[PDB]
Amino acid sequence: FRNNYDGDTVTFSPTGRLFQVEYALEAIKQGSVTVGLRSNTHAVLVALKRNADELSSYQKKIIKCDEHMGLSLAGLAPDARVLSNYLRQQCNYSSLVFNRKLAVERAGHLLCDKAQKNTQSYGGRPYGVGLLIIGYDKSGAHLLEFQPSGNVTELYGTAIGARSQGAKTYLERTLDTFIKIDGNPDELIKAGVEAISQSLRDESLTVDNLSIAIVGKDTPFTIYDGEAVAKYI
Amino acid sequence: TQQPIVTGTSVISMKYDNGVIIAADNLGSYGSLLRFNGVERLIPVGDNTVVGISGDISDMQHIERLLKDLVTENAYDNPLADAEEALEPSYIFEYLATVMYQRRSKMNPLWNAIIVAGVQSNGDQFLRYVNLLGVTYSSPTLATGFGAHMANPLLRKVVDRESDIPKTTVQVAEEAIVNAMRVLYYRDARSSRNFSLAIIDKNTGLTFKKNLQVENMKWDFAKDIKGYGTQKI
Repeated sequence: FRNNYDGDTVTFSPTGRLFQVEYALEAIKQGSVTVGLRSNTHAVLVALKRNADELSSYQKKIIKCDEHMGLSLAGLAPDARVLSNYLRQQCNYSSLVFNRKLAVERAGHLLCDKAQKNTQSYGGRPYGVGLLIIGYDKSGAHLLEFQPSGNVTELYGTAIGARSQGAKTYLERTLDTFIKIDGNPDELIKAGVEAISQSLRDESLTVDNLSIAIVGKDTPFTIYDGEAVAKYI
Repeated sequence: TQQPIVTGTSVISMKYDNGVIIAADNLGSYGSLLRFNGVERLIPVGDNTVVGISGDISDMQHIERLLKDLVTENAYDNPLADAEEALEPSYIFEYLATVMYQRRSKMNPLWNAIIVAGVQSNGDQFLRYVNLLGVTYSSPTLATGFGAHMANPLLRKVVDRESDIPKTTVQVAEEAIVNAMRVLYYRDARSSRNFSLAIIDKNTGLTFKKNLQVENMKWDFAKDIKGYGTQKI
């Protein structure tokens, strides 16, 4: 059965599944949790960072791609570096060549296409990392969810990682609320923090644990780590 | 490493309180033979930009194709192609200026001088020049080739500095442009009497006037000129 149809991404199973891609989707499911949510003026990313021992640092989950775009990762970090680096480049090309800020919708389309190429050719391997992209462009605030299968979706809020389903329900409920926190950054963040705190279990979110990112109207993508997230626990 | 064959002369333009105006005659010369009389050298891009081109016509025709492609490609997976994410004059300009400089750096220039006139989405007038060497500049008035010598001095008497823009109306601006075009028919041996003029206004949008003719010319005094010094009859 399996070891027959799961050795290469180039192999379709008898039911039309791509196992390597599905196995890629799994590495995301064991990564730490991160939340994304947006109002009509700001988009925030909240991510629970995970350590290896109590003597190590908490691996970063958020990466700035331009002054108006960034993302949080879950899964294989190196892959996130590869993809966020591509995003950085594409963003840069738009500014240099057209003096235009890259649209999040466009960024999403590009990420999909890059991931797809790795799912139709032999020898390669799908990317094993998920990303939540937030950005503020000409059409307002945005949140996008990228999956290694190549499926990119634009959302109001969401979450990925282990126990993601927890925060995914809080947001699914709190929608009518947060989608209206306009002109109030700290609130949106708080909403995000509340959302992320619904997928916890092990410990409580601490100053070494939390990572938040916010972008919006008059706010360039800025990352708040440790020291400056104290006011949100 | 090339030499221009069929060429277009001046492209003149100036910015006024609510927009910009640009004009260029309809000739395509082959050396001193005024070969083609129905050449349009003003290229509208969407409803907020007009690119005026002088220089080699085969190269202008290439730049035309490129502009039509930019429009096709920007509509792709762009739900906001006829709105928030439509091509801005600044995008079209930067793109062209990029191409021009790259082509000069490969020692195979597009033998042209181009003026991109337009109005940005927030109302700002846009007027910027780029030529075969990748050189770019902006000014309240811009003219290429011969027009830089004779039209600018005239248009500048109307708008000598930035503060003069808000004091200039479309009526005044169009009058000056039309007069410059007459002076150029008088003194430029490569001009045509037939021209095109385009106005890009933040309220009335794009008005494109085709088949204009220089009128109200003074030639009567020629009757009294005889000989070149002493001849009396």
